[PDB]
Amino acid sequence: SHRKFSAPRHGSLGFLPRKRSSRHRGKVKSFPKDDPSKPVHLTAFLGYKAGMTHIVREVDRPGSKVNKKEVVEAVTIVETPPMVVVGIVGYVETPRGLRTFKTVFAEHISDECKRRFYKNWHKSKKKAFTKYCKKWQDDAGKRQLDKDFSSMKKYCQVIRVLAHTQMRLLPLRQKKAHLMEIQVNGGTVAEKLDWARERLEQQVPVSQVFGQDEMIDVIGVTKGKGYKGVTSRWHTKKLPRKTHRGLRKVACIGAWHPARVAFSVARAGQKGYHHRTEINKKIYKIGQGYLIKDGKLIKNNASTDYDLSDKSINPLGGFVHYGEVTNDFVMLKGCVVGTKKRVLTLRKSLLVQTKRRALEKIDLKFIDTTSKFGHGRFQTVEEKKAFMGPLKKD
Amino acid sequence: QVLVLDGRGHLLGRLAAIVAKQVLLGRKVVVVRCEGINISGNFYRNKLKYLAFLRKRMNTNPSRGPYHFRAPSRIFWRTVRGMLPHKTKRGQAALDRLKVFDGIPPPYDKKKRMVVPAALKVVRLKPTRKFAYLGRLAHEVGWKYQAVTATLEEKRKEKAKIHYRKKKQLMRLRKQAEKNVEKKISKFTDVLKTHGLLV
Amino acid sequence: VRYSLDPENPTKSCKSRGSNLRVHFKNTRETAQAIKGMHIRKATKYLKDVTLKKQCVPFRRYNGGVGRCAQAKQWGWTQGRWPKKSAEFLLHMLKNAESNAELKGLDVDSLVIEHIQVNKAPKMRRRTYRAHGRINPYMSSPCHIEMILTEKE
RNA sequence: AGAUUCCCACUGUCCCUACCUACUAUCCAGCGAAACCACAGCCAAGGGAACGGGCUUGGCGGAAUCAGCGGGGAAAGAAGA
Ligand SMILES: [Mg+2]
Ligand SMILES: [Mg+2]
Ligand SMILES: [Mg+2]
Ligand SMILES: [Mg+2]
Ligand SMILES: [Mg+2]
Ligand SMILES: [Mg+2]
Ligand SMILES: [Mg+2]
Ligand SMILES: [Mg+2]
Ligand SMILES: [Mg+2]
Ligand SMILES: [Mg+2]
Ligand SMILES: [Mg+2]
Ligand SMILES: [Mg+2]
Ligand SMILES: [Mg+2]
Ligand SMILES: [Mg+2]
Ligand SMILES: [Mg+2]
Repeated sequence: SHRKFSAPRHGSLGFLPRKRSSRHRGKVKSFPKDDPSKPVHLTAFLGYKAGMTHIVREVDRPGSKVNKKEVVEAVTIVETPPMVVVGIVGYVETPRGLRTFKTVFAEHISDECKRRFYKNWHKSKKKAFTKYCKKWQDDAGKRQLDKDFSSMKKYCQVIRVLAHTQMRLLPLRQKKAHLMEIQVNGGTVAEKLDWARERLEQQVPVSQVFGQDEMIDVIGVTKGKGYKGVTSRWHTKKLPRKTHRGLRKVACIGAWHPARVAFSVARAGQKGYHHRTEINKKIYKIGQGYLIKDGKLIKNNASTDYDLSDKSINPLGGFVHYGEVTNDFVMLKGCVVGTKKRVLTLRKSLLVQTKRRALEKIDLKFIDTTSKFGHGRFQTVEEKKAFMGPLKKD
Repeated sequence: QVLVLDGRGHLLGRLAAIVAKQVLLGRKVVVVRCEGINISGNFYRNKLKYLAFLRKRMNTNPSRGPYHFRAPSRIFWRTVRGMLPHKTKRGQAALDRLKVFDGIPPPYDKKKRMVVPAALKVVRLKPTRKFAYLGRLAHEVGWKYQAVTATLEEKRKEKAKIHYRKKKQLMRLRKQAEKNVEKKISKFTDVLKTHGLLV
Repeated sequence: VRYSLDPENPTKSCKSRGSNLRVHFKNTRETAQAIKGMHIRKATKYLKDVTLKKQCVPFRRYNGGVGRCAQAKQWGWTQGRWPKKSAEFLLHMLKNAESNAELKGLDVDSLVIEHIQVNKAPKMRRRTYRAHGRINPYMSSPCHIEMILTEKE
């Protein structure tokens, strides 16, 4: 007969292959649309999650109760060291899709990138791809280079560029680096290629890619949680107490006459470690690293206009499971995808953002230092000393 | 030893009624440009005739369901697979002789293509009726590649205008040396007229 | 006695055979298929690294419910296990065969095993006790073994 | 230790689900069974002893396997009480 009482469906069929993702690093599927109007510029960027903290700002929106009141918000911290360009790669336009055409590397590839291509760096004799780097010092090579580049002048339509991250500047355990392709949008191919030819074997920081409080998208891989059931997975109800063969189940699987089982019934498997793509996270602040000038180091990162203390964005006793921050950082809004020490892929916005809340300009007032590692009750070191006093340990 | 075919102006059932016999009789056929084919009947009836085929998916796991191809090639290959015994080793060893392309690839542009007259819209339709294209149909039903095909079918028409100009340029030179010489080939034509070659 | 497969030249071949051994039959079949073409100083190193869980023995046929291992990715197969008795009771056989390959007066350390064969055996009988006063049998499964070495340089 | 209804105190029965622990299951060394089985195992419609795992017309199909799972096999039990 019919179901007596109506109900909405549990879960979504849009994400149904809930499997362990075949890639750990995030993968950009959809780059933004170019036009020959604007000058050339990159689109995506690659960073590393560290932790979370408060913020306290003022709100400027007319037509609400919160106008001109000091609200608080919750942010993340994403450490973004400068990236290195190690090669270009073109693409052609076909009716069967979009075939790749030609790839041209640089002369002195660092050993951080010589790693990724290997598995067992200790046992290998480190023949680190040194016939191709005979093609940047001999005059039999710069012909085929000038004809490769004139081929990508003529026959190429989209030019992505090969960049790898920089691992010497991180407190992580590993020593291997992440390569990635990033698409350059701009004018014609002649301009785009003469721009990127110059940047070859260089550092590219964040601020020559982004700006401030532009709405961006975050592509990353979920925290993983093992082989969970169907209550923890699809979030259904539990059966009552008087049952016999368990109670965290789903009772009626399918109907009779469809002799199969439908593919939309909630079954038990893997949970987490998936690919996901969040949209419209807004940036509040782009800090700067520990730079040493005139002997000592200057670390007034978190010095706002109103606190104007010299404290940085490292809390007391370091971030948990990450370490300390010496490089720069972006400061997002809301939670993001991925556990700690997880690599994360940023991207500018697909959408023509024109509303009243994505045009709001942002002023901070007070960045917290909450040593989660225990309840916080201080902000920095010396105030804790000028408040407790002298100790027996001294 | 290998046939070629155009796809403009030919019908869909009449072409596949010639081709599913000529394949089984041992003859490699390649049919190029299968987006200029047109279908009998008006447009919106063949679109509701096709979206009532797109609504038919196997219910419990559609990945096992009817693979709805959307290209005009894998539609013409669909409506040949129906005219063949595709369960047996004399069907599966015939479909690997047929080869269908969207647009026209470079291996088959510098070759003279043959044209079937028995399947043309101007012959097999009264001229007061309606016909419907297939390309604009596939674009309306989910084909993403007309903005590439239209310009790759523009760069070869521009290459063949040039090849027709240098075909005319050698032909005029041929008819002027054939005007200068015929003093000395006056005798090698009074032997051809009486055998019927230059009338 | 008369073995199944006749050797090529009994000058170069040493023989051995064990009757009515108490092991399983299937474990011993498979670990007596991984060994067929090796050298004797490799086989006596393998059958120890089977004991100490270094190299594994892949179950190809009798694989019901047998879990997988990573070390069997050498043999290009997923399901392996590390059986102990079936590697002891045909190592004490390669000491019998080596001593008779010395008594006949051949060269020991160039023997290539060419033939090994395991048969079924007469089943023993015990009994066990189930519900409602029923009795189910609890039989074993021993095996026969015979093998032919050969010097192949 | 009988059957019905109402109010006080108390409560994870419930809104609405979470977390910890023990022995199990899971993988390994050892020992090691039975119930059952014509041949075997992907689906829609049609006819048909009027609801097929096989025939017909179509859709389609790629070894060998592990942990789960209860829709089906008009499942197993017992010559319908
Ligand atoms: Mg409903
Ligand atoms: Mg009960
Ligand atoms: Mg804490
Ligand atoms: Mg902590
Ligand atoms: Mg088997
Ligand atoms: Mg018992
Ligand atoms: Mg008893
Ligand atoms: Mg065991
Ligand atoms: Mg019937
Ligand atoms: Mg049946
Ligand atoms: Mg049959
Ligand atoms: Mg069932
Ligand atoms: Mg039943
Ligand atoms: Mg009866
Ligand atoms: Mg009776």
